[PDB]
Amino acid sequence: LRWQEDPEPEDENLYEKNPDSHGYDKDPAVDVWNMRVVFFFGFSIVLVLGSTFVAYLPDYRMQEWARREAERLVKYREAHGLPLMESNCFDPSKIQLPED
Amino acid sequence: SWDKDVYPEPPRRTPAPSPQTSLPNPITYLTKAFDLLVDRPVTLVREFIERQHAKNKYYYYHREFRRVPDITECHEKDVLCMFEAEMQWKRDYKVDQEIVNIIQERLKACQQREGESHRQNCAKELQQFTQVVKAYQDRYHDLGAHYSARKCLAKQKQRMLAERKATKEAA
Amino acid sequence: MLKYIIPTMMLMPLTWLSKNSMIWINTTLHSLLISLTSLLLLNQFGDNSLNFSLTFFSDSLSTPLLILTMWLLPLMLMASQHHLSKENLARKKLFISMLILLQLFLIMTFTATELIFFYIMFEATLVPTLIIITRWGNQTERLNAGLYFLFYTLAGSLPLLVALIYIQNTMGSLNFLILQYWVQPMPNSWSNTFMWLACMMAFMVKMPLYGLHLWLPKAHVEAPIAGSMVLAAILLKLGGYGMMRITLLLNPITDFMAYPFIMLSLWGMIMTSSICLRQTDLKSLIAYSSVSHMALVIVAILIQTPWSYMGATALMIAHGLTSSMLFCLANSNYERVHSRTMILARGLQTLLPLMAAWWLLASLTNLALPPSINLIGELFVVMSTFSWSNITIILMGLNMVITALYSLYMLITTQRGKHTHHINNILPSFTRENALMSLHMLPLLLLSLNPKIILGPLY
Amino acid sequence: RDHWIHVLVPVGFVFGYYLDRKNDEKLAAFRNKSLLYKRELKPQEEVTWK
Amino acid sequence: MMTGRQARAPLQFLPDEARSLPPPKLTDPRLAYIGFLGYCSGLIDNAIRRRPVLSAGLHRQFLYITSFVFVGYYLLKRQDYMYAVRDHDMFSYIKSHPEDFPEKDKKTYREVFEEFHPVR
Amino acid sequence: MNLFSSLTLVTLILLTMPIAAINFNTHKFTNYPLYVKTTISCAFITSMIPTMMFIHTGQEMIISNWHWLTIQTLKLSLSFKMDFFSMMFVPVALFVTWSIMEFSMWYMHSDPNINQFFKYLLLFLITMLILVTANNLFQLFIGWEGVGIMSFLLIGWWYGRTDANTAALQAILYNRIGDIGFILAMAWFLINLNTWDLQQIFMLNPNDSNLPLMGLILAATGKSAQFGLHPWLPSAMEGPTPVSALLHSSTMVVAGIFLLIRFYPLTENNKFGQSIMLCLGAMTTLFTAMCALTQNDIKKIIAFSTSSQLGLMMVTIGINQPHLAFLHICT
Amino acid sequence: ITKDMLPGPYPKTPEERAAAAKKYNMRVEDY
Amino acid sequence: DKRFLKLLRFYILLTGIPVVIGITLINVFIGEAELAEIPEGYVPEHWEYFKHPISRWIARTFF
Amino acid sequence: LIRWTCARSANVYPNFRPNTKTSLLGALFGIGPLIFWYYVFKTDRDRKEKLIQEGKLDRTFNISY
Ligand SMILES: CCCCCCCCCCCCCCCCCC(=O)OC[C@H](COP(=O)([O-])OCC(O)COP(=O)([O-])OC[C@@H](COC(=O)CCCCCCCCCCCCCCCCC)OC(=O)CCCCCCCCCCCCCCCCC)OC(=O)CCCCCCCCCCCCCCCCC
Ligand SMILES: CCCCCCCCCCCCCCCCCC(=O)OC[C@H](COP(=O)([O-])OC[C@H](O)COP(=O)([O-])OC[C@H](COC(=O)CCCCCCCCCCCCCCCCC)OC(=O)CCCCCCCCCCCCCCCCC)OC(=O)CCCCCCCCCCCCCCCCC
Ligand SMILES: CCCCCCCCCCCCCCCCCC(=O)OC[C@H](COP(=O)([O-])OCC[N+](C)(C)C)OC(=O)CCCCCCCCCCCCCCCCC
Ligand SMILES: CCCCCCCCCCCCCCCCCC(=O)OC[C@H](COP(=O)([O-])OCC[N+](C)(C)C)OC(=O)CCCCCCCCCCCCCCCCC
Ligand SMILES: CCCCCCCCCCCCCCCCCC(=O)OC[C@H](COP(=O)([O-])OCC[N+](C)(C)C)OC(=O)CCCCCCCCCCCCCCCCC
Repeated sequence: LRWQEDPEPEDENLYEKNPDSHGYDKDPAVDVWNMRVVFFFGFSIVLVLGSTFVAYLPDYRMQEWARREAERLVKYREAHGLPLMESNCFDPSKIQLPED
Repeated sequence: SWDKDVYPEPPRRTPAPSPQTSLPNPITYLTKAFDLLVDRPVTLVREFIERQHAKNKYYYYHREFRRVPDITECHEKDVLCMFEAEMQWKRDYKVDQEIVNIIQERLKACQQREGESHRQNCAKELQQFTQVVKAYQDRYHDLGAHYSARKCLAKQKQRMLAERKATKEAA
Repeated sequence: MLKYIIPTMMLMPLTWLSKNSMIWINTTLHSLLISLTSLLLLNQFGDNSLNFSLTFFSDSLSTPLLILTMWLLPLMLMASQHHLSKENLARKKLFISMLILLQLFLIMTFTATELIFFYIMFEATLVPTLIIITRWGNQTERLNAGLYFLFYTLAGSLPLLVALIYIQNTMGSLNFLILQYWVQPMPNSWSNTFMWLACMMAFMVKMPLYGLHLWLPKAHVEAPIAGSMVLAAILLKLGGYGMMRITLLLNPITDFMAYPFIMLSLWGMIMTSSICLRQTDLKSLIAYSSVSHMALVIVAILIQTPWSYMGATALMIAHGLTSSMLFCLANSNYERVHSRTMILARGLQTLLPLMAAWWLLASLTNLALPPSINLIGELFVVMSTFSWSNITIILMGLNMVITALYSLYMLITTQRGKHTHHINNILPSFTRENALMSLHMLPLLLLSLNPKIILGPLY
Repeated sequence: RDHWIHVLVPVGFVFGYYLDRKNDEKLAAFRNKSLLYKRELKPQEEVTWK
Repeated sequence: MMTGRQARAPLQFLPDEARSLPPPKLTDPRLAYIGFLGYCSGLIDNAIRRRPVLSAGLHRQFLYITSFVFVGYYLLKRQDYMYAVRDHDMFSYIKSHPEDFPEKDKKTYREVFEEFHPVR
Repeated sequence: MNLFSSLTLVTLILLTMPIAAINFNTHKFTNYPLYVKTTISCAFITSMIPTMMFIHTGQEMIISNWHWLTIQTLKLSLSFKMDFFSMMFVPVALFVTWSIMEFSMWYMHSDPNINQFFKYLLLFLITMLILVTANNLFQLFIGWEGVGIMSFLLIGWWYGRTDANTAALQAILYNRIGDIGFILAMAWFLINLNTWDLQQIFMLNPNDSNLPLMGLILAATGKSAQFGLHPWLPSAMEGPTPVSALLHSSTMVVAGIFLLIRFYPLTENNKFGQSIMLCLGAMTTLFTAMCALTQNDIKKIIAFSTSSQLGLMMVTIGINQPHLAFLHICT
Repeated sequence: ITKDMLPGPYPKTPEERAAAAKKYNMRVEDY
Repeated sequence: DKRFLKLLRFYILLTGIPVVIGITLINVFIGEAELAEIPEGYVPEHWEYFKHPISRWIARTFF
Repeated sequence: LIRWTCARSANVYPNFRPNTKTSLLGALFGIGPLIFWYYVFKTDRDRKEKLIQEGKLDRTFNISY
């Protein structure tokens, strides 16, 4: 024969001793408080207040500013007859080219 | 509201109602019902909320960045100057992105507004769109995900060498 | 970053001084508080990154990975507390300590300003993951799995170390902020070719690259549930994060060094997705789907356009949530039938209808149903690869056929058809299980309302 | 305190937050010295940020 | 490398010029980490002898912490001394050899030509 | 303006309200199918007012009401196009759906999951009106994949039947083959025209429109079950009869046809695309009407009937008559 | 489940073919 | 399943209904900022560049 | 069922022998498509790069990439 071994323990059903089980623990008071901790700090705190936080981020990565600033510049250069954008990012007077 | 120069609209010409039939159209009755049942309660609620705003008025500001020296007048590997030049370049690139967005909004608003004669009546918005997309493309296209003011300056210097060579060979 | 590092370390006395019935509740509570705290990293700017100190910074690439990392720890604790219920109390605390230690290494992997400190935290993540897989994995093969996971990584990462130290000798610094301004072009040579391979192959193993992927359908399959959650959701993304940082230094040689790897990814996502059509093990199917999804992130990082980096970081966050949820769903069936064979327990919608709705939503996000951030990342990568070469749409579009086909097949096999007659231990879904599914799926769907926070530094 | 273990992670937040602020005073060499944001100090002001 | 530097006065753990340097603070985070290592050694010493880990032998745990802090303070003094010696020798050698360390002409990026590589 | 746009959005929000009711529930409903049917009859009545004031003046608008996401030069907004196509298709779809649901209150009365069935049928209607009212390709793609997924869930309604699951996955497979061409079109329009909005596509009006129109034709071949990608529509008769009546005859399967009607300013300047649509539609309308001559299952005969009618719609797109094709949809 | 009921190498001798036919619950003439 | 969905809706609404009521009261009674030009010599605080009160509060308190 | 799932995964490499058939199939289906798609995408991008640098590819409104 083979060695001295414990047999396979049968798989427990948490609903047998506790039909009101939330599946967190076999102690029902610990089970209910684990459920309340998960649901309050997960849904009531992180999800709700976190989605509210993300919804009211103060102009995340200055997009709104960038529209408003663009609405300045267009309005400056529509009126002064300038082109809306130059092809040159940098002034060609402040660039030395390698001569050839 | 907004500024009517950066977002322009032509003057609205609606025709006067000239009913030929004797049948009353339901649209006028539904417009009167929308004015009574919907528009006046919404207006009264908004006037209440607007009075509550006027009780405590406070202000926000559009942030003004002064111009720092750009990447051309930063010494090579001088991180304190070229950091500020790079931040200025990133802000200007984000603003140029929004300028292209403004001109695209003008183009799309003209296409809806002019309707079935949109092709003739939106040539100016199409021309402004073509100019600003050519400028944006010459300035920022093909830089890559790791773009910087250095990549943009190298692209501009390559384009200026090509333009100088084309001017020299044509004379 | 030290306002996150110190509470993560304080989770260690919190788990070791807790009462024996309170060690899941307390660690779950305070890890959820750390995850709520992680949203202060969303102070991102359009030009500058959020630069805390000489050691730590956080731009819009590292910030969603940090929020996802700090979010995944309570979900891993919830997923793992049931199958470790009969465990010894000290081994249970050691398991939680390995998860806490892995969170600690990850949050300063993603915020490491300097690249060799990135390397040390990046490789430090191996040790808790190896311990979790080989100690709390269920089967024999975990031991062999722990070897493959260990030795595909180090064989890729020890040439990275040398390469990084070479950059330290050449540039004088490995600060990523300094290297943004002092980067020199990397010309075509053999020295720079093996420089490129040493900089890239560790992250190619971590992604995984197709052909280097063989550690993953052993490591993610043989792991326990928290191991598989952190392996699919976070540790694959160390490779994508590290590529997005390291390809700053690899231009312009990348423009032809990427060509083989792109092929290995573009054909590889055709292969591994096809592999998912014939997987008999459900957890292996989810693992091969992770290889197929990360192939797109490899292509998007190698073609290095703005659209491709935005799609790749969106797809990394979306795949993290979706693959972690899919492993948790497969575990919820494994904790009832005690087999990972997918054809075994069938017709489960007749028995478990709300869990079948979770299977449906996770399958729909797996096949990138719009407007999910799965589809946002998928679609933006497809746009950028079409601009790279118009023919790629073939290999892209065919992939989206097969991705649909294995996603619903998984949904049809396990949830639909007739239930298996002889299986009678299908318990009703616990509140913990549905909670775990909702804490994956509800943030994933809420990110479709505001996806700009997961679009990365060049949104 | 009967629930002294629930302050380990919060105080470790606050102290961690404290050290971050304490590090900012060690990285203040360019406070009111950048070309973008240098300005004259307002009355009853000694530093532009802390 | 620096072994001929500390060879005219050998076997000095901290030479007399090391007293020109500011000593490490007692709130040095390196010194706090060494004290933490002493506390971990005290816990492992309780664990391997099957004592209750946090409670047993507080005098022994405190002598572990104290002995590590005591040794580590002087180790940090010598560490800071040797890096100060390294920089002192570096700066004196650069100052005495100007022909090997010329002042490089820094060029602004208006003159610096860099090749552009399009990502397309 | 204020009547038109308000009742336009009230129709769609009103359709979303029973989904919010069924998802926020505790009790067993006092006839949730009657509530969904009353809601859809009311949405028909509410959608008739902008339709009447389009018939009066030709009044069209675009409601770009929520800025969603700006990818550097691609501003994506929740944008609704109230033109002739939406103004006629939304009341016809709501009227047909109101008849389908009063039919379903009888036909599906024995079904213990009748509330889930009315929920799925309303989710189809919401995704279909998202499809037909969309102004940009991303929102149209949301509606497109949404009607595909509700098609899956409603073909495989009796999910213990292996044939229902097989037909549902077959419908998914052929529609993803068409989605290859949809995403090809989106990729071409983004890379070449910098837009997914219909207005900038039509205003730029590209001459080299072979490849995006081939993508749109592939998308319609999948969605409208044209030849090559046709058999999923006769397989889709495995679902319940109101599913076949609503989705697979009258409302969903015209969407591909609707897609090519939506891009008629591009197809009218491309004779090659017109010839492709003409030959494909004639092939489809011959082949499926030929298949219908010998079938014995009555739903298969009506399914080959409607795929032949979709082939006829594709023909009249191919002869550069898109408004007759849309009239044949509504008829 | 145990090791002699798992699949193994290709059967070469006829008694190995017989015992692997017995393992897969089928006749030797059908295996 | 019904107990999970009841508890899910309960714990979402437990803070969500006070958050919606509070956002409504802030939008009605406190109200949104008005864009103004920066006065001469005035240096605005960093939270004074934002329009909504909750955004200004986040910028002042945390960022 | 266990025997089937073990044969499909774990028994394959203990019963693999590298011979002419497995090598010629492993190299045809393993590196064949890689070479194929390499030459397809390389030829396409060389042709497109030549058209762009010669000013021939219409890139008029292409500013998203
Ligand atoms: C309501 C309870 C809901 C349930 C509670 C629990 C909810 C769950 C938990 C949620 C926890 C929070 C989660 C994070 C979100 C945070 C909030 C946020 O981000 O808000 C964003 C956003 C911005 O809020 P904000 O920045 O605070 O305000 C911006 C203003 O500048 C500043 O605002 P303002 O000052 O300009 O406006 C002040 C506003 C206060 O502001 C608010 O209330 C907005 C905040 C509400 C947020 C609620 C979000 C939760 C989700 C709601 C949606 C689901 C509900 C259930 C399902 C419904 C059907 C789908 O005042 C009013 O509301 C009063 C006006 C009432 C007008 C109607 C009645 C007029 C006639 C009355 C006649 C009788 C009296 C006559 C005499 C009167 C004498 C005095 O707020 C909203 O989006 C509000 C929701 C409504 C949007 C429009 C809805 C219609 C759109 C239709 C077309 C588009 C869709 C088409 C779909 C087509 C089919 C596919
Ligand atoms: C910031 C404030 C935000 C407020 C608004 C919320 C925004 C979305 C958040 C996520 C919502 C998901 C929650 C429900 C699904 C999961 C649970 C479930 O199945 O429960 C069934 C249960 C009712 O079923 P039952 O009869 O009792 O039992 C179920 C049966 O066992 C059998 O079940 P079944 O199979 O018969 O029924 C499942 C059915 C199955 O139906 C399907 O699977 C078909 C769906 C796909 C086709 C149709 C949609 C296509 C796309 C169009 C919609 C998006 C764009 C629309 C805009 C216009 C176009 C651009 O799913 C639904 O009917 C769910 C409706 C919503 C579906 C959303 C899309 C999921 C598809 C996959 C991803 C697609 C892209 C992402 C879209 C994200 C949009 C934001 O629902 C509940 O009890 C609901 C509990 C409370 C849910 C709270 C949701 C918000 C949580 C966030 C908390 C923090 C912020 C506070 C906001 C609170 C607002 C109140
Ligand atoms: C994030 C990276 C890591 C990933 C994992 C993170 C997990 C940790 C969780 C932390 C907390 C949650 C973080 C993510 C939060 C995302 C949510 C969020 O902030 O949203 C902000 C979004 C932002 O929208 P916005 O940008 O328009 O907001 C305007 C900005 N303010 C408010 C300042 C003016 O908020 C909203 O959208 C609020 C509007 C109401 C909500 C939507 C209502 C309609 C929804 C659909 C209804 C039905 C339509 C038809 C369908 C029919 C049925 C199918
Ligand atoms: C996961 C499995 C695969 C892992 C692959 C990992 C990367 C593969 C390539 C690694 C090459 C070795 C490290 C290169 C570091 C580059 C640093 C550098 O400056 O290079 C330029 C330097 C150049 O020398 P230099 O920089 O001192 O010279 C000055 C500069 N010039 C050239 C102008 C004079 O390259 C080298 O010195 C040699 C580079 C090649 C090294 C060849 C030996 C190793 C071969 C590959 C082994 C890979 C792992 C094998 C194990 C597999 C698993 C068991
Ligand atoms: C029953 C509940 C309803 C509300 C009850 C309580 C209020 C009572 C009635 C008064 C109305 C409330 C005040 C007005 C509403 C707020 C107005 C406002 O300015 O809000 C700020 C904004 C308006 O947009 P915005 O342009 O000002 O700001 C967007 C933010 N940025 C600029 C950063 C992008 O947000 C909203 O209104 C949010 C609600 C949107 C409604 C539609 C949601 C659809 C969700 C789909 C998700 C996926 C989309 C993918 C596809 C997109 C297209 C391609």
